[PDB]
Amino acid sequence: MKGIIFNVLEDMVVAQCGMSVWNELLEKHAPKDRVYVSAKSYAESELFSIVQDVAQRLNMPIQDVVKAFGQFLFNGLASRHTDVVDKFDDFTSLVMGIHDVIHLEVNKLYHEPSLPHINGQLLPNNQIALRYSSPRRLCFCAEGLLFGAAQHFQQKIQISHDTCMHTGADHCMLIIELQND
Ligand code: HEM
Repeated sequence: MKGIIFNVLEDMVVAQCGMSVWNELLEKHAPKDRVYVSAKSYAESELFSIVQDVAQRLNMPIQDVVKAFGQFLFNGLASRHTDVVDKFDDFTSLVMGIHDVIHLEVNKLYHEPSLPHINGQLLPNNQIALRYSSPRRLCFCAEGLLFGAAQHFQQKIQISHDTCMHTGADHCMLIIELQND
């Protein structure tokens, strides 16, 4: 009933340094309200400030922290939306269903028509072309999410990101190759 994203995160930090670290940097970087709502979208920037700081104390690079954060975010989320996710029965069905159902249901349940831009297209040889674009330029997170869902189903995959809005590009290009080993 309070910030779904922050809820799954609190579980991650608690596993790294404990709840004291989460409450410490949270109270320092928290606003006047001092509350994280999942239905709202305000004070959402605090997540970024928390990801870079938590990385400092945890002694980790922000690029790795944001990634790991995603992998786990998917795990916890699935447990809350197992109904929506389970509609894929397999990593292949989800990647292409991301924007589609997964982001269409959360919109009605929370937030409002303004979710990142994701276009999954199926290719041959068991490959999937996933396009990503959004000012948040938090693509680094999208990668982690893809790996989190893959592992959850003992499914190994590889992602090639040559196009990144972070490199002046207007969008991004993430190709997820599926292993048939
Ligand atoms: C691997 C699968 C997924 C991908 C690649 C994906 C990707 C993204 C990305 C990267 C964001 C973070 C904002 C940003 O783009 O910078 C986003 C936002 C969001 N996604 Fe997903 N998503 C996935 C699965 C899901 C699932 C399963 C749900 C439902 C539980 C979901 C719920 C959300 C929510 C709630 C937001 C909005 C965050 C906000 O604006 O406060 N997504 N998604």
